[PDB]
Amino acid sequence: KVKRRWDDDVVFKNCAKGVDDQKKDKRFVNDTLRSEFHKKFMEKYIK
Amino acid sequence: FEPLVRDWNEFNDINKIIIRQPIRTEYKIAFPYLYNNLPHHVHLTWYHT
Amino acid sequence: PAPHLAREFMIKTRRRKGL
Amino acid sequence: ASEMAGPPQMPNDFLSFQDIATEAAHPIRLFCRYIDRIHIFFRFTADEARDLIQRYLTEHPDPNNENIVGYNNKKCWPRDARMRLMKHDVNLGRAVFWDIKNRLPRSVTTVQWENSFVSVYSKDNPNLLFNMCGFECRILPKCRTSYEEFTHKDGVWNLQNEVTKER
Amino acid sequence: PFDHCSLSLQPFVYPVCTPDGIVFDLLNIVPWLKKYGTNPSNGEKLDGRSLIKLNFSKNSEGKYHCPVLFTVFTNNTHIVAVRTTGNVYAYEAVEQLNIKAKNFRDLLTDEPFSRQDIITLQDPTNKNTNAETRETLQELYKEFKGDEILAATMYSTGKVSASFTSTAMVPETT
Amino acid sequence: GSDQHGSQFLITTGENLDYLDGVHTVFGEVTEGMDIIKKINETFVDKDFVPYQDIRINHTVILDDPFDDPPDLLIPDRSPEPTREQLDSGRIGADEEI
Amino acid sequence: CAQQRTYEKFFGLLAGRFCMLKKEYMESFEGIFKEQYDTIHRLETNKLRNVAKMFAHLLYTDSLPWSVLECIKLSEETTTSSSRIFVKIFFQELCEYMGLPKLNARLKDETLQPFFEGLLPRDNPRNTRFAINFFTSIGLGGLTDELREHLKNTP
Amino acid sequence: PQSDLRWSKQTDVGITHFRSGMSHEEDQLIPNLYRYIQPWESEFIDSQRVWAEYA
Amino acid sequence: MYNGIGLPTPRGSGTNGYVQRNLSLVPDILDHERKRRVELRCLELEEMMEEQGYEEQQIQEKVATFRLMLLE
Amino acid sequence: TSVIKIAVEPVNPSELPKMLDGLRKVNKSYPSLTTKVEESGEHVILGTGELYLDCVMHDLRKMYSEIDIKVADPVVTFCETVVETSSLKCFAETPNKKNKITMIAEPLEKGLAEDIENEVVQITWNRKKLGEFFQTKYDWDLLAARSIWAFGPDATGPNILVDDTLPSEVDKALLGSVKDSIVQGFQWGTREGPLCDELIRNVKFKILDAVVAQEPLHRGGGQIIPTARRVVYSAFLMATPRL
Repeated sequence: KVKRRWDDDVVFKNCAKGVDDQKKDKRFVNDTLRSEFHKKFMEKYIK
Repeated sequence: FEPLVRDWNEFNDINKIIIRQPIRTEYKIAFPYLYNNLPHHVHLTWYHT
Repeated sequence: PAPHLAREFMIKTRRRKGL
Repeated sequence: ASEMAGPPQMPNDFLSFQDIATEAAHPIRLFCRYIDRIHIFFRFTADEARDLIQRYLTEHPDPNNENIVGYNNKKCWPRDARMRLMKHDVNLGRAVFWDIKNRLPRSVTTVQWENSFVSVYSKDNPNLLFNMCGFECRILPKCRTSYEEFTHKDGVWNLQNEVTKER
Repeated sequence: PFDHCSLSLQPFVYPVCTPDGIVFDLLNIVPWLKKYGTNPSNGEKLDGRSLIKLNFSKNSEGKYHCPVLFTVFTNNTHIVAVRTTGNVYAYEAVEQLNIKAKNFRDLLTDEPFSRQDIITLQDPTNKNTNAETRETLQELYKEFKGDEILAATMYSTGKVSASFTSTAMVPETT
Repeated sequence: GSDQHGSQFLITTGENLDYLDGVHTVFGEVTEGMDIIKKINETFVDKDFVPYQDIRINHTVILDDPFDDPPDLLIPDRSPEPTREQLDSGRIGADEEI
Repeated sequence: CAQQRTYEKFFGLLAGRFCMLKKEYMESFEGIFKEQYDTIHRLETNKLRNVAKMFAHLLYTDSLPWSVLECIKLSEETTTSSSRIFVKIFFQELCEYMGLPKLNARLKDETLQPFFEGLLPRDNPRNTRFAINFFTSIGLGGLTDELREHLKNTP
Repeated sequence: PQSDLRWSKQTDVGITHFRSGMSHEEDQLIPNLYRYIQPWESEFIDSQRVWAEYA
Repeated sequence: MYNGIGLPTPRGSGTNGYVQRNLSLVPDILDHERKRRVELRCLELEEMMEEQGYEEQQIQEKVATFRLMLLE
Repeated sequence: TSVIKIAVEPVNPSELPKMLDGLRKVNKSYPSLTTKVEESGEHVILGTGELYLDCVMHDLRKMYSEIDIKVADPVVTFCETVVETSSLKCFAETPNKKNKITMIAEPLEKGLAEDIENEVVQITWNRKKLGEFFQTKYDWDLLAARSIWAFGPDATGPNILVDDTLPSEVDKALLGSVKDSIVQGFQWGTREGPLCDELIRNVKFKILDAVVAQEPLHRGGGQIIPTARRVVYSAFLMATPRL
């Protein structure tokens, strides 16, 4: 029996090859609500 | 008194030590620099009167 | 205890140094 | 998923399979999903592990041995009981995570290395640590590095092998 | 450690050291040079014929010792290598047996050696998923054509003030 | 198994089958009948991967042979006709409209 | 501990620690096992279960010496059914605690067979049949068939 | 229970000393909730046997 | 002795921080040296010969028998 | 006798060269405080007493260099020896299989090693004076005195390399060729220790079989010393290590 290797069957594969730790959080936006320190604060503290 | 100021080490590896007599605070105060790292604001008192 | 002081002595001394 | 849930005329129970062939026919041996928390248990052979790590490195190459840095363990057990980050181990941990996080489109849900936790058991790590409903557990078998065993304060469940009935 | 590769940082069953001093496991260093001719020890590309082989001895235990002294070579012992002979004898061995005397010959055989042919190699003192989807996307890219309603429907003026005291707008800054 | 090939052969409904490189002996490529291959792709199989409904190898014609026949090679004149053991599938023969 | 909700090795471990801290409780526990073998019928099945598990914890921690088995005569007419259930739970605790192999090994070593004789009958064949049938019952076929092997060879 | 900070973060050393809990007026021996609750691992064995024999 | 036990300061801890110690705490070998027997057998013989005459022929006489008569 | 062992490290490895400057300055300002950069990569100090090492580190951290530095616990420097004679032989032959060396080991008596330490037995004498000394005091053999080649570790080392195998011994061409390298390898093994890399003491090694390659040329000359120290180890480790 030739087989199919385990995890080959699954419906999806690499979702984003390019993304390799680029800085969305390490650019300085001078906006109070849309800055990436605020995005971190909000997602840590609200649920 | 209230404490003055407030991860891994190798010399503290428990496979490399020999505890024949266990260190105590009397020793750590008798020899401040031999028996203590970062001994700061320390007086070295000794007397063989 | 005394039967093993040199046994340990070797193990720990090489463990630091002798490998 | 259909091997785990068993044939519709004869479902299985929580973590059972039908025979041993089907159970050992795949790396994913157990799977529980609390409301949106995911606990998976894989068991790899030497070559499954080697190929997984190959295809991991091919895409996310770590020539500078910096895989060891991100790895997060449990600083609540002593270092005698935490996880030991050898190259093969942390690379398997990351390959497994990289392979699971690829099955999930990013528009649906995702999975983050910062909130997750992977723990390998090998010939270097005898402890398997995990973290379930509210508990922080660590399994240590008797065959592996327990020359010394006690039976002591109750914090220690003594798991038992229900075929041979020996701890 | 001692006898593991460096780019893999894993063990090397057959070693080929670098002319600089580390272990470049030839089986994958040839893949590294046949896919990107550079070196991992130094990101600069280095020529081929420099990767000579090495001889790590072995005892009744098989450990990669030094043959001359019978000294087990681990991450503490100082290891020198002799290039031209193909043999590696312990650095202390070679030193006190040739850097006392003036017989600058080999360390395993009867062969001479060059006064710079010994280099320190180790020294701690230094979507086709189903027919439903295929036929779906076929019929979609076939029968599907551009849209109408939401196609259309997607001092100063005030867009600045609006978009600033309302997050539910696209930010203009002018 | 054991690098040994007989007459068992596979034909590829997908791409990038790297796990076979070094296991299975690449020797050909089909340029006609891949529509048939997409059909064979689309048939409904048991969890055996075995179709419910039959697909059969009805004839074979040598469009080009440069290999000489070994002497012993008894090539037969006509089809030895399909007997019951080979024909009755225990399954659905392609003829029966469902 | 005997009056506890259920067995928890707390009380075992505690009195055993006292035994570890001096001999008074070691010989005291010699008599303590003796006395629960004397008055073991006196409880219900619940209490007897925690009792057996108690002495079992003692044993595989070796706080009691495997010697005490002398007071265990495995004849039918000497064995109260209460004793039978007691030693049932007891040896199940021993094997499922220690693993079966070294249980067989220690239950084999001859230096303790003087005590063990009352448990493993070769001398009297009637209680041989009976007691080996009881080791069958609790399912330690190893011990069972080894000694009824010897009794096979005997006549 | 307190144990030797250094090797406590290293290798599970044991229990040498006993710091004190809250301060009670004398000896006074105040009981504990933990001793009136029953551990899990023992409930799970009870329930095993209890429902087995009810079946 | 604050031997690394206790609190830094029992101030905001709800205890007096008092500490105590857990009271319930407890084959050439013979041939190689045969030539060493043969060794002083030649040495002291020519010595006990030179003690009684050192012409080196009277002593080479004494040694040769001490060598041959022994090695037989 | 300096006997106390103290390993030292900076907290951040970055300032290790400054820590090295400090260890220089203490080594120069102190008579017998002896520092070594040990093969494990470490910096060990060998010293006399508690007060000694205390004021050592007092000055080290106070004046010479002001980094923060970690300090291990005190231990000893060790010694190695035997209890009884090497009952059999393992004999080493050069890499190029040219020289077979059979030697064994045994214990000396303490007194004579003491004299070796006393400079009382200074072999700067002639072998004649060696013999007077030895046979006079401790019933040594005169031929044993003839057989004593050297002393091992250094100028005063309590062990002795002896050569006693008469008919092959009178091969003074090839042996009197090889004595130099022989002594190099002997003192090598004695200093570097067979077990734990600390000094051996008060032990007797005896060469009983020297099968020398004829013309023991640079082949011998070079590949002879590790062979010799392996003979030393074979004797010692074979039949009776001790600490």
